[PDB]
Amino acid sequence: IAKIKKFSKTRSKDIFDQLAKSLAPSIHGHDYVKKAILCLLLGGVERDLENGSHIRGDINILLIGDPSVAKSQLLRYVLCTAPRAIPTTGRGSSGVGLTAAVTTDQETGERRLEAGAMVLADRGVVCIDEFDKMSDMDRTAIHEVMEQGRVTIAKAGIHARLNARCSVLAAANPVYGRYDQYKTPMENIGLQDSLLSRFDLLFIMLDQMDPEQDREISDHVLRMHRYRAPGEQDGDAMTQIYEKHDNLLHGTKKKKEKMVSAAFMKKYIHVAKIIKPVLTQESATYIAEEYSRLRSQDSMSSD
Amino acid sequence: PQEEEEFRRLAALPNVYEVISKSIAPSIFGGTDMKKAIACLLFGGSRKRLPDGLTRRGDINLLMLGDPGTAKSQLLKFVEKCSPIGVYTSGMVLADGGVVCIDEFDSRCSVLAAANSVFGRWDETKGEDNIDFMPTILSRFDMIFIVKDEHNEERDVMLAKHVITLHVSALTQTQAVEGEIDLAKLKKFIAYCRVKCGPRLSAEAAEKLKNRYIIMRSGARQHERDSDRRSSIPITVRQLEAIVRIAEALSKMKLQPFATEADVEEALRLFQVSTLDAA
Repeated sequence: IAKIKKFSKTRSKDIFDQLAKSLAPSIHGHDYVKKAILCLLLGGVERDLENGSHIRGDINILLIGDPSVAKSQLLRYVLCTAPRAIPTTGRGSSGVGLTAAVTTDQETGERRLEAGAMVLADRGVVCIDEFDKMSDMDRTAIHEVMEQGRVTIAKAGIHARLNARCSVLAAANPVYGRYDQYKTPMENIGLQDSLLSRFDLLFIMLDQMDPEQDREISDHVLRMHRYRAPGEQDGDAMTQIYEKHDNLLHGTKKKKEKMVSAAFMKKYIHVAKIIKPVLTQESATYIAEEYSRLRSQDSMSSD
Repeated sequence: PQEEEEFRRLAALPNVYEVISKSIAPSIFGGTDMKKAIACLLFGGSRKRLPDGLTRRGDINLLMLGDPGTAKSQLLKFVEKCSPIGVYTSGMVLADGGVVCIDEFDSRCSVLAAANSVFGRWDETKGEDNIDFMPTILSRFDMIFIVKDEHNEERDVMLAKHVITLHVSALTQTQAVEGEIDLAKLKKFIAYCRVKCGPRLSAEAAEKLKNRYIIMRSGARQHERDSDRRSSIPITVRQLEAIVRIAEALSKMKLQPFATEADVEEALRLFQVSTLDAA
């Protein structure tokens, strides 16, 4: 607790900068994706009204790009880090798997409810790789959860409503296999307007083979590959806030900065998720003006 | 127990590679590189596990494209006959560690696939767009070979003479040409080599292969950038894994515990001749 308070007081504005930076050392680049993942880990605020209407407090992010841009690696890392993380592939689970079902018990003759994949992952993370291969109908089934976070079931003799307040990560490939620079993003994504609108953030990743970028990626991959865990004999078959510096994981140049340890990061994330912020009036007008500018940008979109 | 000494003697020779290559379909004229690729596919690489639970493929994947009449189905039949476990389909669970041949391409299994041109016959001038498969499925294949009907007046005469001699002399005698190994003996030798041991690379070979991979990636870059067109056969880390597997298979063929630089050089030459010519 004292260490957390000291880190918060010393690093006032750098926290959101550092946590995104130290999110995944094994993955190079994609600062915006790391920031979005950090925001998902932090989460929003759920607000309940006097009338009882529910406003969603979850964020949905869809990543689309070329193969081998370390998207499945990010999904696996989120699965490992998140407390309640469930991976559900495209054709691995159907609507019956994702949505709770009704089974008639032969022993007593009554009908019981069996929870689906999303029902169990309450206030958690659901990761969906190969989201393009998923049928439209499972998308319609997931639409209710993405909109209001609830599932209504009604089969003769029984009816119920289950909570499905959850966040979703989705990874999909373009229709042509590789993203087309000339063609518009609408053709490349190949998805309906409602599904995209229900998603909160869209990220497009391009495998730009720049000289310096290729050299840096190769150097990072080679450094990670050549790394071996300490305390172990070579050739064998097989908490401080800042992580100990390593010549291979970090490098000589990166000696000026240090990465946050996983356990301390998890504790700080939990404490931050406990915190309940309050919106101010000064930011409200600025946000409204920027939203109006965004809506009027249709005449200023240029090319 | 006696056959162990025979296999050890056979594998201890300095010319095991040439004998094995000659033993792969001696009836078929030409295709020495294809025979060597088939042999190293039959020997195959070695699978390695990781404590994180991840597994890496220890099997090689080959693809063949060419005009009809290039003796592609015969090679598939010979591979199926020679392999201890072999499946032949017209286009997986029952095969475990064996070889699956797939004709008309348009679970630990090695895959050997044959396919035909989109227009029926290869067009050299058009270059790309002659392969209908997407790059996503093309990247899985470790090597890709292209065969064209090289029309030579003397080569047709030689091919006809070879075919007629094979037709005539076959009832007369069935004997090895020059020290060729029998089908049963080769089958048992391959099984013994696969069961016994699997080799690993070395540091110097690793550095050489890393440098060659960087150079080849830069070259594929520059070709794509100058051509102003996307190559249907990309080069990724999977190609490096395939080259590592081929080098490991070459070292396994000699039963040596550690791979040498010669195996890496041969693997690089074969990978060049296949992919770079194909790409």
